[PDB]
Amino acid sequence: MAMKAYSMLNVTATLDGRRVIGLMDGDDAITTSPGVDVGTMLVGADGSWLFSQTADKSATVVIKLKPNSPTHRQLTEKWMAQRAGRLVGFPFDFIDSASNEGGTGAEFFIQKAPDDSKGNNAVVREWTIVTGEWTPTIPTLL
Amino acid sequence: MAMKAYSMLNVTATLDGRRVIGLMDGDDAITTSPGVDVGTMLVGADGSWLFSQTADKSATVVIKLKPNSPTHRQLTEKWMAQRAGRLVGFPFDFIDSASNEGGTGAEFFIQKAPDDSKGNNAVVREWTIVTGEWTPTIPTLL
Amino acid sequence: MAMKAYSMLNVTATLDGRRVIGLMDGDDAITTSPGVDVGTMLVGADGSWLFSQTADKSATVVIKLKPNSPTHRQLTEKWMAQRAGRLVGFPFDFIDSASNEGGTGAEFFIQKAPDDSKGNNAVVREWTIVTGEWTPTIPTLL
Amino acid sequence: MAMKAYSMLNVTATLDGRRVIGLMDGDDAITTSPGVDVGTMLVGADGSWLFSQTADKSATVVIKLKPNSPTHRQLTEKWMAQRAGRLVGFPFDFIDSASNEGGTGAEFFIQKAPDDSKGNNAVVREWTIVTGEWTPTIPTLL
Amino acid sequence: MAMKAYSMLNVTATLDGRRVIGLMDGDDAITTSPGVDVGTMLVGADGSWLFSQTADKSATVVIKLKPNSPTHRQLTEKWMAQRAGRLVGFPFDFIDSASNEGGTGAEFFIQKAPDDSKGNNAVVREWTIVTGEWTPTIPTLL
Amino acid sequence: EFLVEGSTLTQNVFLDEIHATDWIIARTEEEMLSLFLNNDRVPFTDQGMQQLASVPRAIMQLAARAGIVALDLNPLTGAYEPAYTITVPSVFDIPESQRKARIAPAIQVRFRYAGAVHYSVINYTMTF
Amino acid sequence: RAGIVALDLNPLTGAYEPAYTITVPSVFDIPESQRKARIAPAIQVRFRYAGAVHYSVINYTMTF
Amino acid sequence: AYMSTRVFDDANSAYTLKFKKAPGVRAIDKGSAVVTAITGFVEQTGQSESAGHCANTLIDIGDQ
Amino acid sequence: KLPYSRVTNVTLTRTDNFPTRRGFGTQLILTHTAVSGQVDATKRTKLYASLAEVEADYPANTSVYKAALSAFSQNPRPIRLKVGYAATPTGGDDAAKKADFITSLGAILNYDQAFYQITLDAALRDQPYLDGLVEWVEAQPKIAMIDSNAAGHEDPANTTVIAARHKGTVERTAVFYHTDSTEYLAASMAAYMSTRVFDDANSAYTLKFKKAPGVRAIDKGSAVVTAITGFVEQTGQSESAGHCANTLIDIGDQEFLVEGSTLTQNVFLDEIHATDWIIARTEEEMLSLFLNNDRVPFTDQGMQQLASVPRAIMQLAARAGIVALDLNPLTGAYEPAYTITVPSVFDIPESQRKARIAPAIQVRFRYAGAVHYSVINYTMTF
Amino acid sequence: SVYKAALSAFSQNPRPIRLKVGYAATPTGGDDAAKKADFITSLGAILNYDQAFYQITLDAALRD
Repeated sequence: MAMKAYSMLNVTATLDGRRVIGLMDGDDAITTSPGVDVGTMLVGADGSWLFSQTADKSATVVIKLKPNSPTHRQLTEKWMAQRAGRLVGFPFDFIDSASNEGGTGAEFFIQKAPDDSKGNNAVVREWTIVTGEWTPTIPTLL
Repeated sequence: MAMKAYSMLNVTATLDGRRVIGLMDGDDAITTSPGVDVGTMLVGADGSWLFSQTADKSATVVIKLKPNSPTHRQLTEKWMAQRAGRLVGFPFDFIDSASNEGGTGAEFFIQKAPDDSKGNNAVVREWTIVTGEWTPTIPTLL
Repeated sequence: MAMKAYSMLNVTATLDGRRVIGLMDGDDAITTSPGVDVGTMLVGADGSWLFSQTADKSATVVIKLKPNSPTHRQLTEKWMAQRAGRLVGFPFDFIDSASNEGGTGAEFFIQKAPDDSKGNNAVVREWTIVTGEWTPTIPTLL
Repeated sequence: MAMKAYSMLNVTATLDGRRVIGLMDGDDAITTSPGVDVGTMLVGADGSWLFSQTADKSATVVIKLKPNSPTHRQLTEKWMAQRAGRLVGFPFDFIDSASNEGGTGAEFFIQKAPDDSKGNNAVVREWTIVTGEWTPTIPTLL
Repeated sequence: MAMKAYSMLNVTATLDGRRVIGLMDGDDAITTSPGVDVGTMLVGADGSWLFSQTADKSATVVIKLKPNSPTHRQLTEKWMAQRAGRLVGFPFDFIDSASNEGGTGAEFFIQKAPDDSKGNNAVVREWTIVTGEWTPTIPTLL
Repeated sequence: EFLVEGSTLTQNVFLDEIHATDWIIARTEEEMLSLFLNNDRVPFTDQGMQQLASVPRAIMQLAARAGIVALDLNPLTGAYEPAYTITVPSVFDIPESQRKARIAPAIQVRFRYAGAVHYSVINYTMTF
Repeated sequence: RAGIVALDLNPLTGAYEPAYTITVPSVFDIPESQRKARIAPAIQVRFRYAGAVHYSVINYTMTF
Repeated sequence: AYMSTRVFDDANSAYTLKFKKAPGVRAIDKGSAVVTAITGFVEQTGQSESAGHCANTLIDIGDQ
Repeated sequence: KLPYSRVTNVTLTRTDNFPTRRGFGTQLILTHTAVSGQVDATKRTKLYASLAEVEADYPANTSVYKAALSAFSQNPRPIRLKVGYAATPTGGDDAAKKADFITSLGAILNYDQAFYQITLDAALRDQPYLDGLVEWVEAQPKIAMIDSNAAGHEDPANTTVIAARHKGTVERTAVFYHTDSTEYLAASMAAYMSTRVFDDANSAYTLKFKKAPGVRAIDKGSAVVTAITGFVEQTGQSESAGHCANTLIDIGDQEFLVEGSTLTQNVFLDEIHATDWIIARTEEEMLSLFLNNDRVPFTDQGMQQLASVPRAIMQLAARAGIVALDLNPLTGAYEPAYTITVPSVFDIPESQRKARIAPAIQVRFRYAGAVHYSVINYTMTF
Repeated sequence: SVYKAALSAFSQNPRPIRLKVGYAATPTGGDDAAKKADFITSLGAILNYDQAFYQITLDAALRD
């Protein structure tokens, strides 16, 4: 079980049961960022210090898809479902098999929508999703 | 019915009956962007969370045209019609035949106007239109 | 109707009615090149692919003439006509009688001009013309 | 079944059913090159290393043909078919009978077009085709 | 044990157990190059100097093979193994028996792939491999 | 409410495995038919033999994309093993007596079925 | 060149064998009595028909 | 109409089959195991002269 | 309408097919069972093409099918297996005497001499008359091997056993000992032995010492694999301290053949196979030389013409890797690997010149070794 | 037979097209229903008219 080379052929992402397939080119196709800073250091006028830790365990994820990808169809159906009035979680979770690095969430929600650009060639479609809780998994294989 | 390669020869746009023909060069000639964000996550000081969903289903579209295009004539007539005092909808709708991706609106309005630059070569003319409702069509052929 | 040997005595070129006669020596005296690439393949980070096809059907042609050729006189008159302010098409079309290979265009325009070098011997004069549409003819005799 | 001497009389190429016959002189008449590099090694400031493997399994092929070859007619018909709006695959596959070296693809597309040079003698016509997947065959006879 | 004349009949290369046999003609058939420069000298605006030494001990190797060589079969199997998803080291090591000059590595990876050119005669097939560590052996017999 | 047992026919022969192979067969037949009708003639040599082999070598490629063929990995070890191989007989030795029938020898193809999932097992060991 | 004659290979073995041979009789011995007719002796030519394909067979053995 | 319009002096212009060719304008006949009595063609092994009359019918298999 | 089968024929079956992989020699399986429809004393040897064509012999008989199944099971497959009829009599009227068995063998060559390997199985195991075969396979250009199923090989002191009574005296046979119910000669002989092509570069399988069979299991023991295979742990291979045979042991999970199929103390099977190939190639090339040219005159001119055949076979063999590389091992100095000497016909009298039988050409070899054992020292200084 | 099954057939959320209706066992199994020899012959006479269907579903009759 040697720590093999990194490859996109071992990263798996699941969005409400079905997989994510059509991804745009680039070094950043699925990016997750935390909500706020972990903490804040406050230093007074005398030199003492006090650290404050937040309770906000939330994250956002950005997915970049080609204009022709079944995940794009699934997401554009979910967006219309939200616009109609129905509101549900559709859990999303992704992981790398080489080092067990990644995370999972229980209830996400569509936060942004892509811009439909036609132009002369294909263009990215970026979706931004937001969770209320986000649990990373500890990479046990280093 | 295989998912053929993308091409600008299969994208169709209609602006108040007549087609759009003269488009400038570039990877972005017709771009539609939504009004506001789909939602907003609010996380309190304790760690709980609440998501809020907007009712604003509106969009804007940007069209880039050559200085010599019949659509430019049509738009510059519509602009003068609005300036005179008449106010109407002129529905606009566009779609891609390869994947049924695109959208439609029922009543648009001219929001911006281009800058008449002469210079030594041809320059773009950008028009920005705004709708009160915008219904995307679900890409059924992936 | 056997596919005879190639010869420059069966290639015919017409530039705005009159023929082209004075051509410089070499394996390339009339060369036509397309505007841009036919298409572009885009492969994402996952392995899927999407091909994009352009709508740019345009071409350029390069003609090499001796310093003493009536076509040189015709072209240097057309150049001055353009410089004066008049702008017209002057269709150009050329073909090979042995295999019906070649093409035609409806409206060309002078794009480049030669350099008048005198020196000790004769030198080439190269003209570059550009069309907005270029229709090749299918070689039916193989 | 001794590994016989190499010869162009045992290499077979098929382009959408029909064979390829008219090929120009030279040590390189049919050349296939992969899309991107297989991988990338990244070495940090400390001396550790990490290898990254791509999922882009795509290739391009370049074919050089005489001005009088039925394959040239077939390709110049396919190019016009693409320009008209029709988009299809036309699989291409080639192999060497002496060592079973070569490859195949399922759906290609015309990417480049030749330059029609007449001149005093015959000149090459180069076509460049691109696939989204390319499967080489393992040379089993060494 | 006199320092005999150089000869390719005393150079031995091993790629994952089996030997390398089919090599193309030329003064450079197996070439290894280091990753980056050993160091960097920085001279300031006053005349002082500071040397910086890197921790990147990595190398790449280029092997040129005939179109009919068992090593070509082995490498084209390893490439497909990597494409499938399996990722392993396959150590490579080579040495000259006349002066004990050469080197070894523990875990390599296929980085480039050759271009399948058929043409009229035989053409080279170049493979590029990359390691994360590369230990040269000190030539003890001068 | 949903269908169950996956429409078996024998102990472990599922319906989709039959459907996919029937599709492969009925596709290769159509493509072979569309090959005698486009070209005039197919000569009786290796040159024409590989031309006929070109059809299965494309149908298998188009099928492995769909998900019917295994992904080039031996399940026993997870080591490398080709998913599909196409073998073409050599016409170089076939005598003239059987060459006059105008019926080609047989091409052989090897598969590797791609499995599925019908049942799952979880253990859930709790330590407290 | 057209494709009517076989390509100089014996189908039985795939070994070398000429596709077509032309044999010309020798006039050196023909007597004057038959030389006065002004009708030449006969030239002989050998062919080798080039086959075609009307039927195909595939086997498709699946291992799973 | 197709037999005449072939030029044998060109390369690769040998239409040895004449076995897969479309007519100008005409329709198909019908039958599956009756196209063996006519055309005297065995399904797989070959063409038997005893088990049918050797003729032509212009059948269709697809819409072709 | 009409089915697509009118122009094509596509099947879909479930079997296992293996590549052709032509080879050097074909083996023979001789026993007492006869089918009487093809093998009844009129065709004592019969050919085949694959396991499918095996119909006459029962698909569950112990001799033919239970060995041919293993024979046709190598990852590259051999072709044209040969089936025998030799010992159709049950050894003899008096089994104590092998005189009937030798006569039975003498009557099977005349029908056909094309096989190279002899494998008897499911019968004739350790039978006393079987020793005649050991007497008969010598002075003969073939290889015969016997896979005993059980015996006292585990005791290196007995002498009544096959490999004990004959031990280092016979140079053309080997014993593939195992336990019962495993047909083993077919697994490697003519399944891996046959499917080797010696005319290619570097295709010299001198070892045969590390090779996997088609489908079969391992035996057991650690210090008992010394009595069998007669192999010393480190120093070498001692003929006195064991019987030279083969067992297909495993060391990892990897099961493979062991001892390299020896026949005497240090006479390995591949050394016999390569020389037999050289001989059978020179004979064919000599035959193809009287048939092309009309006549070969009886002078030096014709003598060198006959010498041209070995002078090419040796050149083609040194490429494969059977002949040493022109270096004397004693010193590493120069010494020719192979030399061809041709007698001079200038002096041979007319009396012996009228026989039309040429004098003898002589050729010198130098065997190319291999490796079966390695030694490392690993001195650590700290 | 037809409508009470075709209604279900055309009721899938994506719909199939060009359903095919048969006539095969128009005889009530056979003159002697104990023997299936009439049924096999009935089947053998329906391919020749048309071989385009892939699936066979008998219903409302011929049950067990």
